[PDB]
Amino acid sequence: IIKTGDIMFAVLDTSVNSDEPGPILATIVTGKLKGSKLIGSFNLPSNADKMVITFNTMSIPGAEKTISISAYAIDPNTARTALASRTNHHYLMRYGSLFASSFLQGFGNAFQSANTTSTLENAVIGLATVGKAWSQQAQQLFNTPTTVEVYSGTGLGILFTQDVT
Amino acid sequence: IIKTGDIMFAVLDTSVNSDEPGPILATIVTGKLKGSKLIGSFNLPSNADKMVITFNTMSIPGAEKTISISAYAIDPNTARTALASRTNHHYLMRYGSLFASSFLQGFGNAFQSANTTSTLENAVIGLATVGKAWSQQAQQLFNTPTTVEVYSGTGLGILFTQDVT
Amino acid sequence: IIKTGDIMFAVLDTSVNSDEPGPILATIVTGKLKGSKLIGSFNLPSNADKMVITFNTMSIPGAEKTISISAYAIDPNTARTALASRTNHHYLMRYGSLFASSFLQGFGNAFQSANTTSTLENAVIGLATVGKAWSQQAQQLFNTPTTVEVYSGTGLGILFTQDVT
Amino acid sequence: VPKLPCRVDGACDATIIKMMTDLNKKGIKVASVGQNYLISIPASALFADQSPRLNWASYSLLNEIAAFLKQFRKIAITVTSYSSKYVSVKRERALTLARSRVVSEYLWSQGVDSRIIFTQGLGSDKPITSYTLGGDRSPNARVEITFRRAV
Amino acid sequence: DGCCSKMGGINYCDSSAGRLVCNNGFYSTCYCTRHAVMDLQFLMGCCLWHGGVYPQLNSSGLVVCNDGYVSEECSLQK
Amino acid sequence: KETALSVGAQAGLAWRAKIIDEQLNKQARNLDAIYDFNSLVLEHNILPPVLLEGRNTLNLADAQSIRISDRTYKVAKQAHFITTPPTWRQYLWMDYVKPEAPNVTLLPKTKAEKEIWCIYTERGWKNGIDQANTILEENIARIKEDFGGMILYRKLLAMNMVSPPYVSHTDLGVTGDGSEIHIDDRVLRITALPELNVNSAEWRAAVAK
Amino acid sequence: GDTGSLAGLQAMADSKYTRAQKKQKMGKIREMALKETALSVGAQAGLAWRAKIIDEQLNKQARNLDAIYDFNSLVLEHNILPPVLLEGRNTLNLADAQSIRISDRTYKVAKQAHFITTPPTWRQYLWMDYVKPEAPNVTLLPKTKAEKEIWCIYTERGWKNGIDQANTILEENIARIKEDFGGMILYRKLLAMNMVSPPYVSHTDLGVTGDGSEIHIDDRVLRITALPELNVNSAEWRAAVAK
Repeated sequence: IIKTGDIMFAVLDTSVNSDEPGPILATIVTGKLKGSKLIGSFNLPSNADKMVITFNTMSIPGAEKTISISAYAIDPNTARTALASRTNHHYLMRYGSLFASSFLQGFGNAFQSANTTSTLENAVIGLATVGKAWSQQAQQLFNTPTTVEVYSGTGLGILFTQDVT
Repeated sequence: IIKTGDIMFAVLDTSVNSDEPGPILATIVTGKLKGSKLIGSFNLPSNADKMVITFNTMSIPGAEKTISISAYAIDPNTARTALASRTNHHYLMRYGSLFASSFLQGFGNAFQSANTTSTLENAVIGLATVGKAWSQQAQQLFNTPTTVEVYSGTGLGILFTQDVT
Repeated sequence: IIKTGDIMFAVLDTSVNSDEPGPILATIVTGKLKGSKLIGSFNLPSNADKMVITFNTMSIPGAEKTISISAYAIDPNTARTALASRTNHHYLMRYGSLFASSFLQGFGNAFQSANTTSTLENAVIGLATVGKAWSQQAQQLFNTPTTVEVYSGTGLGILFTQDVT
Repeated sequence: VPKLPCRVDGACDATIIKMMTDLNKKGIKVASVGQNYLISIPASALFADQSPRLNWASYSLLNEIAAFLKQFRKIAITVTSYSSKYVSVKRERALTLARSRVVSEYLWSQGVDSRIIFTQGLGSDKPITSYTLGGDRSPNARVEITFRRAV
Repeated sequence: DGCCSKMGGINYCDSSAGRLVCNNGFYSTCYCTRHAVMDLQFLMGCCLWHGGVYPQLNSSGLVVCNDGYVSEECSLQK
Repeated sequence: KETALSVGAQAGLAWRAKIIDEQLNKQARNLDAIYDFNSLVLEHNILPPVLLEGRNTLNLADAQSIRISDRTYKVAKQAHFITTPPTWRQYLWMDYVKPEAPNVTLLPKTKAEKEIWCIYTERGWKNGIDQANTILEENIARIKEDFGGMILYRKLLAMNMVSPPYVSHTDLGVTGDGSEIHIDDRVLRITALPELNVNSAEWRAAVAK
Repeated sequence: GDTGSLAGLQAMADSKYTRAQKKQKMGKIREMALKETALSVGAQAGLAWRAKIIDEQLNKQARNLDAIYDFNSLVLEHNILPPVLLEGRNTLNLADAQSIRISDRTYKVAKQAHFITTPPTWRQYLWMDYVKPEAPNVTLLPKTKAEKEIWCIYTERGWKNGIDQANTILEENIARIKEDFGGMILYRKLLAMNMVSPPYVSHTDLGVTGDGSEIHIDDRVLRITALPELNVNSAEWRAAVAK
């Protein structure tokens, strides 16, 4: 019997990027459960200010049993559900791509326009023409989110949801 | 037996941003119930002037029972329903992005137009052509709410709603 | 047994904003009921000229029951149904936002137009291009009314509606 | 602390030793061993000559000795009166008895705290000094108060 | 506030006497243990000198003692 | 408006009660001296009963119905055993718990409000004082009742109007099992509860000088 | 104020109390959480520390205690702990009204005697346990000087209370061992007085025994039958005197 929503401690070993869900295993190291482990998955939030881990398939040694307590994880010494990872992955790449494409468009077209008032014309050529398709593709790819990736050597605490027996 | 709507005091340990719903537990430190804990969740208001927490799943030691008294929180020492955090998280970034994109648009177009009466042309180029995509993306992202986050070391008071047995 | 619609006094200790309806409790201090408590919620009026509170969940000490007498409140020493708080929260903020955005639009466009009949051009640039987006956003946000918020240390008078046993 | 008395009311060992020193320098004998206190007072400084009467000025000394006694908890207090051989034995015994009764009465009247007050006088039945020249002036003409402070 | 004022100072606390002992050979006029002899003849307490305060709770102010007698002083008025 | 009256009455009751109780305690020894229970205890540690006396009574029921008597006596409380005499305290002492929480909700704001609040508190405190005094009166009446009843029992017994109580003691030697033993067991049991005797033929009168 | 009724009312007549009441209520809502934890931790620390110190002091002077509590000298002939007796004098009981029951002396058997193997040591009655605690679970903390000071003083009070509790437990154990020893010595005294039958034991013997695989030399069986008890014929009691 495990009290509804008590605290357990485990260590996470298998790291994975927040791109493809997969069975992630944690190892209970102390407390009543010794040598036990727990497989689960994650979710993806709309805003990447945090990252939570879903744990459902609990295995205990000793006997041939497979309980299914579903529980989440909390970061120790932060007392928050966020994950130790990075969130500035792909801001600058797309910002620079879009800005450069637009700048090329403008350079070609404006220097062509201001001809009234040869290598300069060739620069006009390159900028004005290659800007547009690059800019539209950059707008197409601009919506890709900045990912996060969990780490393979971070411990964790797990708050329970239901009881077991 | 608990009277309908009295006051109890507890401590909140696990903090969370007002971004992703998830289980949050508190521990009753006073009153008749001792060692008792409480799981619940939160909601999101239309305006960030306040924040409240939903608490429903009360776990009491002694017997393998799971009562479901639903209750909310009232801030001790303030007696107000708001949550102690920061609420000006995401005003300046969006304001600056919008204003800079607009300024670029205007500078490019007007200083190109005013040629009637090379580096100046290049500045016009950059401003005029990179203002537009940036401005439309800023209008796209401008409606991002400014978030709040509870604290991991703040106590709280709980007012009751119904009775128990 | 309480006469239909008689008068009682009570004290409000928990403050709340008129933004998220929720449980708010008060305590009867005089009359036949001593230490009795009262849970209820508020309503949002059509205009910010007043604010009233619904009181329905009455709990009498001693006995293990929760009657459902519904009643409202009046302002002590004023004999009014309004609320004692501030109501001028968000007039000038939206007025100034809208007026500044309009002034920017006008300055840019008109001072660009008046050229026929560099820093001046740049000011025209900024005004003409940052006025419009700010103006449409201000028109979007101008619908937010001025809210009221009760205090945590105000007493009250309560008129009854129906009888009890 | 405000509920349970931290110390016995109106007591101060510094005051106790101060008044003991003042009595000793005044010359009235004060002594104690273990938890038993004995105080001796010459008869001349208290009574008039060969009479069971109290000198008027002696009331201040009696007042302050009662004040000192008020700084103790006791049950039984014994007072004895000894004098010099003057005319007979019976007369001297009567004089000592009357003196003891008077002083005991005044002490009881004052705010002393006791359950038993014993008083007796003997006269010149047992001296405490071989020198026996003077009469009322002799130091053996004395009044003695004895008791035990318990707990 | 020195119990052994103008004396050697506190030595220890004799529990059988419930009293402090000064460094010089005397018992201080202060207590240390609650199991001593303190001469108090005045105190407080509702439902006093009866079965004590009955543990019941009443919607009104009516209060009773375990002997069954009531106390207006302990109760309120109306 | 009325919290003034309530708190005034409470404070007045508490203050008057504490003052009267401490004054009573200060004037101690004479009280126990006059209310000396033990010397009135009978031989067998039996609390004597209490007698109620009345003189020249008359009751009218209705027309042509009036019943008149000269004297009457009644047994209030039957005699019974006791292990220690009661004292003045169980009749005269009254409890005191000081209130300290005037609920600060209705507070003085304007001058006339302050004045009416002050005067209402004053009158309420006077009410509390007099109510405490009345309670003291009732206590005094009750204790006087009991003492007078005991005295009247003594006097009727002297006048040979009430049979004295009667008791029997039965003694047994060694008693118990191999595990529990008692040296001498004494069982005291009373039989004759004191009561009035209607036979006037044995009544005795006395005359002083 | 409340005690000096009129003075306190005229003091409340000013609005300074009417504004201080809110600023003190806002503190009175919350402060108890810190103080309860302070009392709990103070009690824990005081109990543990006082227990450890008293255990060390106890172990300091074991030898005299061992000498005084010689159960071995009290052991009977056949390695049997003597029984335990309790005696009360001047017993009185008011069962109800109209009837009372008294007696001079009464005697009760606490623990029936039985076989023993080792003389029980005082440690089984006196040795305090001791587990050092190393879990200060401090969740909430004071914020300003006032709450810090009240926290400190409440921890001190908790330490005091823990010391008191430990001392009381030690005293209770002392009382228990005292009454056990008193019961044994009382049994010895009464057996000298010739008022209690001595325990009676029989013994049986067999020589060699067993099968061809298991054998024993001398199977001796000792069985105690007549348990000690109080007699009822007081006439046989032999009196005692002194000089």
